[PDB]
Amino acid sequence: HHPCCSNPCQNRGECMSTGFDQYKCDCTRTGFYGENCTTPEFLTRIKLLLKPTPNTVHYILTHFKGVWNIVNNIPFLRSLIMKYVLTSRSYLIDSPPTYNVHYGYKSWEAFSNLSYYTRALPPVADDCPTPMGVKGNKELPDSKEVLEKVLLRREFIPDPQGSNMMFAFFAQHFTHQFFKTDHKRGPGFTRGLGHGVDLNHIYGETLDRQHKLRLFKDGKLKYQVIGGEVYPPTVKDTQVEMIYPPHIPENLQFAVGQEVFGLVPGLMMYATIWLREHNRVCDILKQEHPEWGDEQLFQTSRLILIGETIKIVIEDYVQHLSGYHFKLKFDPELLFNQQFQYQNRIASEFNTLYHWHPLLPDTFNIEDQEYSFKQFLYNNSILLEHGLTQFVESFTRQIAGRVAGGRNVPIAVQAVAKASIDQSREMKYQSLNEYRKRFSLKPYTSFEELTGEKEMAAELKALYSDIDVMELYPALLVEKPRPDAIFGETMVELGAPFSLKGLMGNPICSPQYWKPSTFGGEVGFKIINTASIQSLICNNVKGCPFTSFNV
Amino acid sequence: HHPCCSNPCQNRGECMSTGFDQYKCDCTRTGFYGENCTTPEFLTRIKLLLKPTPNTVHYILTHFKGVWNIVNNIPFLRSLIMKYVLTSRSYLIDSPPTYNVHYGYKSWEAFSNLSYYTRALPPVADDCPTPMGVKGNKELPDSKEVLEKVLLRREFIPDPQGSNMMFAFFAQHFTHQFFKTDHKRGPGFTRGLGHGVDLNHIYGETLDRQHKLRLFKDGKLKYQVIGGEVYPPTVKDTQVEMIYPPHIPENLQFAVGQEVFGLVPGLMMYATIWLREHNRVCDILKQEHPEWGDEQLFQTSRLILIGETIKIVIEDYVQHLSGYHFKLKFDPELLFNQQFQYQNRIASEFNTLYHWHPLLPDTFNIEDQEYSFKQFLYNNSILLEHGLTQFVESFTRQIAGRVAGGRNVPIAVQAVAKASIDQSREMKYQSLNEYRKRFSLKPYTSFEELTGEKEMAAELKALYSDIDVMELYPALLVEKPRPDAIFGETMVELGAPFSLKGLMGNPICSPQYWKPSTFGGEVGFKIINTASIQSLICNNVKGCPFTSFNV
Ligand code: HEM
Ligand code: HEM
Ligand SMILES: *[C@@H]1O[C@H](CO)[C@@H](O[C@@H]2O[C@H](CO)[C@@H](O[C@H]3O[C@H](CO)[C@@H](O)[C@H](O)[C@@H]3O)[C@H](O)[C@H]2NC(C)=O)[C@H](O)[C@H]1NC(C)=O
Ligand SMILES: *[C@@H]1O[C@H](CO)[C@@H](O[C@@H]2O[C@H](CO)[C@@H](O)[C@H](O)[C@H]2NC(C)=O)[C@H](O)[C@H]1NC(C)=O
Ligand SMILES: *[C@@H]1O[C@H](CO)[C@@H](O[C@@H]2O[C@H](CO)[C@@H](O)[C@H](O)[C@H]2NC(C)=O)[C@H](O)[C@H]1NC(C)=O
Ligand SMILES: CCCCCCCCO[C@@H]1O[C@H](CO)[C@@H](O)[C@H](O)[C@H]1O
Ligand SMILES: CCCCCCCCO[C@@H]1O[C@H](CO)[C@@H](O)[C@H](O)[C@H]1O
Ligand SMILES: CCCCCCCCO[C@@H]1O[C@H](CO)[C@@H](O)[C@H](O)[C@H]1O
Ligand SMILES: CC(C)Cc1ccc([C@H](C)C(=O)O)cc1
Ligand SMILES: CC(C)Cc1ccc([C@H](C)C(=O)O)cc1
Ligand SMILES: *[C@@H]1O[C@H](CO)[C@@H](O)[C@H](O)[C@H]1NC(C)=O
Ligand SMILES: *[C@@H]1O[C@H](CO)[C@@H](O)[C@H](O)[C@H]1NC(C)=O
Ligand SMILES: *[C@@H]1O[C@H](CO)[C@@H](O)[C@H](O)[C@H]1NC(C)=O
Repeated sequence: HHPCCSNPCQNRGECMSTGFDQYKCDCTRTGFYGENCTTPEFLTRIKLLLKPTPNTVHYILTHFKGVWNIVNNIPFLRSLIMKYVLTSRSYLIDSPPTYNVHYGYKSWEAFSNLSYYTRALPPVADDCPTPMGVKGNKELPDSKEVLEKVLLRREFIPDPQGSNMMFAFFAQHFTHQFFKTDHKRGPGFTRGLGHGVDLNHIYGETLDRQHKLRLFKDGKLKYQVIGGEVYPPTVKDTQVEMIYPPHIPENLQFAVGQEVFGLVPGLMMYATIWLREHNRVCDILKQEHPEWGDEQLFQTSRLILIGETIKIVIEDYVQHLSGYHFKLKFDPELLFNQQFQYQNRIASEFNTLYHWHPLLPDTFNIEDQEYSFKQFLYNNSILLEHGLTQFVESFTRQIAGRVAGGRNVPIAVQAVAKASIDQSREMKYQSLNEYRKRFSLKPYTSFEELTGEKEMAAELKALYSDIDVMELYPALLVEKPRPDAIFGETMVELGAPFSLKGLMGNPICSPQYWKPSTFGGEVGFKIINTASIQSLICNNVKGCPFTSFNV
Repeated sequence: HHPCCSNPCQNRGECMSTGFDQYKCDCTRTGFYGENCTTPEFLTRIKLLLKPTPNTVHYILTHFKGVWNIVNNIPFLRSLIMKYVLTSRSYLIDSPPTYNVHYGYKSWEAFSNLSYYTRALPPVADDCPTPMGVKGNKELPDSKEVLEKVLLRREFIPDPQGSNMMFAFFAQHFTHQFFKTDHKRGPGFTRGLGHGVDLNHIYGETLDRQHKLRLFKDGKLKYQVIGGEVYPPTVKDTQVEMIYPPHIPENLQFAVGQEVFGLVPGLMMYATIWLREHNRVCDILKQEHPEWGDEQLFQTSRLILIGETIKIVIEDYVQHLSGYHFKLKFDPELLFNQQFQYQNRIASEFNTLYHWHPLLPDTFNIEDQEYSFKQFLYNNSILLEHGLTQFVESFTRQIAGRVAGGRNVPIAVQAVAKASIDQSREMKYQSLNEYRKRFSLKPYTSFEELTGEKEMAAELKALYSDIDVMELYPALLVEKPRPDAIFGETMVELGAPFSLKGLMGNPICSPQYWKPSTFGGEVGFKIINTASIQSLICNNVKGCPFTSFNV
């Protein structure tokens, strides 16, 4: 079998076979040397001595509110700290990208073929003696047994960080522009060839789709007006393909950039809000530029909404998730004197870790109604009946579920949780602890250390036998949360590098794009740099209801 | 008409309309301010005082051979200087890319759509009063008159730098992997979606083409043996499409990665040499890695040949062209402490400036034969008859034509030279002097200043009236050459940024790729770092004939 099956090289050293039964580790620029890249250079020894653990840094960031209150109000200091957050996180991501599901060695095919998700760790080779390499049993435990014993919800567990359904549906809407698995090809393939925040879930992945969604007047997107309210246009009107069951009324087959967004009314809620936002920005640019044509109005509005998106994701969405007293900043200028690649490739493991289905409540509570999953799915009538204003008021008030901590996946989506496990295995993912090492975390030494409790830990012990073959996805959902937090350590320390790299890697953040003229002047630039989740709702939802990502 | 038609903003500032007849310049990070970005900041003033002209620096690099001989032998100093050549040239290129033929403003369409060549300067807007904006006559001079008066060859003018036909066909073969215009769409469109040195001209642009060209044993490319010599396989054997006239017999339709390389036996000579090199490297890797399969052998050899290509282009090809006494270096490590983007988009203007057809001789002289263009084109019989050893010996001896200095386009390709002019206009290129300012050059103040003489200058004066509407492409070919040089100032100062950025921008030059394990270990790595045009010929051509890019 492959000599690298045991994953011998440490500290991001790379393993290469050098014969049928021999390997060599390439320790180049790891800060380590020796056969397995485990002997630290002098400087590396010193660095390791002084480095705080993630849990220590997390502590500091979530305490001393009074100090952070001062720090937040000193621009130079706030910039310094945000610059360090961006650079230190982004360093953990290979860019240009390297591995994918078919290539555990660098190749021009892996580099150039955008239909692959990339891989933060290479796949376990096909001929390895066990699923995780050489450790553990010949087969992993039955994925249904793992699902049922430690993932499925008994009683709803609320997010102690107070995340609401505005947050949950924003997470789903936002991420599904770059998590778009090409199931015809397999789980390691994506249909999101822009590999990031290009707003294809509003505008369409292809030019043909985009042009069917556009009005071709004033830069705007097509729309319909039902009961005096602006909604996306229909499938029949646009000839845009959408996923809908056969029984859906013609005028409820809303057509939007992302074909799956008819799945759930919470998605259609944001699709509608962003469509309105695009057309609003068109109106503003037309006022500013009476001389501009439709094409420039459309393109410049798209750039502005991309900037708005990144602004809101950092300063509202990630701010909320972080739990930090430090005030995050969206500021491309922070990187202009740093080394940083303005490109990104979406990682399979980023997709996996973002399967946050424990957020979902047992019912969807709008106004006085409590809808079941069966009532809520593919049902845009609910959106039309209550209206956007009521959707926002209700979802702002409704608490979402905790993601880490175990046993909180709604049984309505149990098949999704099982697929995340089955597809992880199909893509030959390395183990939880290999991923922890990859992101500078200490391997867990027991199941009880992983969960912080005894009962799930024992079920896991019996299923997996060795902590070193525990799987990434179920680990994320059973991991001991930070104190009163929605996530455990592995979720944040993997998620944050992927997230921030992906956000700042966008070309609009590069120096030649990050200028007023890119966005039609100071007016368009300011739309980006003053965007918030509250302003997005205030500008585009009748009555300007209050909103927030927390209850 | 468009308010920016006159190109009012200077020093890389960006022009935006602000009403039907007003404009605003965005001077962000130009080092200048004021209505047109022409007022220097203080630091800027100082820099402009200290900065030597391109002609001055060129003079320095091409004299003092004794001093350079010392510098070339001080590793530290060589590295310092080469590093500054790389960063200073690359800084001139927008990366991530910006404009293209359809977008004179930044847009997501222009950023994301890889079918476009990018544009170093935006197109002249469609409603401008004159072709170049507001200056000059309503129509540009007849391109047939420009061609005949100042471009077409009378007597053959040999290159004073002694470039040979090994050089001319290397330029053609190498560049035609990333200059591949998509004529179905138009001159501003490319079929080279890798936008760089990906060796698609050997391996094919698409995966389907690649797999038809591959043997699927030992990593190798398919081939045939003719008289004991290895040649590319045929179209019939591979089902790989090629462009050939109907009279070419089945046995002479060689199939290689680039569809057009059957056009000229000089291209097919390099196609054969590189095909042999791929299979040679496969043999080496297989010795080092008996445990490897065909796919990894194939992919690793491709990465090695990409490295060889960049190595040879810098240290042989560009070295020769430069005329410098300084010894250039291919060393990705020079950029590891620098700000640099490992990406590139091929510019239309890079394509245009590389139309180096004056290199071509009046006849192609192999052994004792002198082939006309009519006899040479599409004639792979010539290659089989003389063989590669004789091709190399003959092309190494045969001098190529001077490119700058006027009147040296071969009449056999007058239609190509006319097309370069006509297509530049179709793509709405800005004038020569706009491009000179874009690359930090002083505008020419007269046609005599451009040509360094009187006769051609007066013909151009009559044709164009105003030096500020002189076109880029014909100016390149009539420009006053550097002393005893193949090119004038504009060619080098535009060409060098595009070239070096494109070479170092390749992902194999990035830190996570530039490691021995990427290339199958130290033996694979050393193949890249010792590659040369002589070793390429020596290893793959019977008898190891001596070669170089000069006569
Ligand atoms: C009513 C709400 C939801 C339903 C019915 C639902 C259902 C599904 C289904 C059926 C899949 C396909 C999985 C497969 O078999 O391959 C999926 C994928 C996924 N879901 Fe959910 N989900 C919901 C909410 C959410 C939320 C709130 C998030 C938060 C981020 C989320 C994140 C994801 C991700 C990242 C994927 C992978 C997408 C891809 O690769 O294309 N989902 N979901
Ligand atoms: C016998 C030798 C050659 C012949 C017959 C030839 C002929 C042609 C022709 C017919 C075109 C297409 C022009 C059009 O778009 O209408 C072309 C394009 C071009 N040629 Fe040549 N040429 C030769 C040698 C060279 C050499 C030595 C170079 C050196 C750099 C060169 C550089 C180019 C470039 C860069 C293009 C544009 C390619 C593209 O846009 O796809 N050619 N040539
Ligand atoms: C990116 O990589 C994808 C995975 O390799 C690749 O998809 C694969 O494409 C090949 C070749 O086009 C398909 O194989 C085909 O060729 C044989 C002929 O011998 C047919 O019998 C097959 O049915 C098929 O037509 C694979 O089917 C396909 N694999 C998957 C999983 O989709 C993409 O083409 C690559 N993308 C680019 C842009 O290169
Ligand atoms: C490099 O790592 C390998 C593990 O992959 C080490 O070899 C193993 O060492 C353990 C105990 O240390 C033994 O139980 C195994 O039998 C060893 N495996 C093999 C294949 O020999 C190796 O010692 C490490 N090298 C260094 C220098 O620390
Ligand atoms: C990149 O841009 C070109 C130019 O617009 C696109 O080519 C057009 O495609 C549409 C349909 O998508 C056709 O109706 C046009 O005839 C095409 N025009 C030309 C000039 O080719 C191309 O599709 C775009 N590529 C991507 C991936 O979106
Ligand atoms: C007090 C907070 C100062 C800046 C906090 C940076 C937050 C992210 O810093 C992270 O800390 C981890 C553990 O030390 C490291 O492993 C990561 O590389 C680093 O990105
Ligand atoms: C020996 C001095 C170092 C060699 C010079 C680097 C080669 C390219 O130097 C060039 O010189 C031009 C004029 O100054 C500039 O306009 C270019 O931006 C710069 O790249
Ligand atoms: C070596 C003699 C040629 C130099 C004369 C300059 C060319 C101007 O003459 C042109 O030459 C073209 C090519 O033959 C012809 O097709 C045109 O009909 C002719 O006008
Ligand atoms: C977990 C990930 C998906 C979201 C996330 C959460 C926190 C952070 C902060 C700013 C950090 O970098 O520590 C970034 C991104
Ligand atoms: C003109 C271009 C196509 C070729 C070329 C010529 C010279 C140089 C040197 C290294 C420089 O930067 O001055 C680079 C590239
Ligand atoms: C769809 O929603 C409506 C309310 O708008 C509800 O009454 C109806 O029962 C739902 N449909 C299904 C199939 O549950
Ligand atoms: C700026 O450009 C215009 C031409 O567009 C010119 O008239 C003006 O004098 C220039 N300089 C200043 C300082 O405005
Ligand atoms: C092709 O070259 C051969 C020499 O190998 C020559 O005899 C023949 O005439 C040429 N063909 C044409 C059509 O010129």
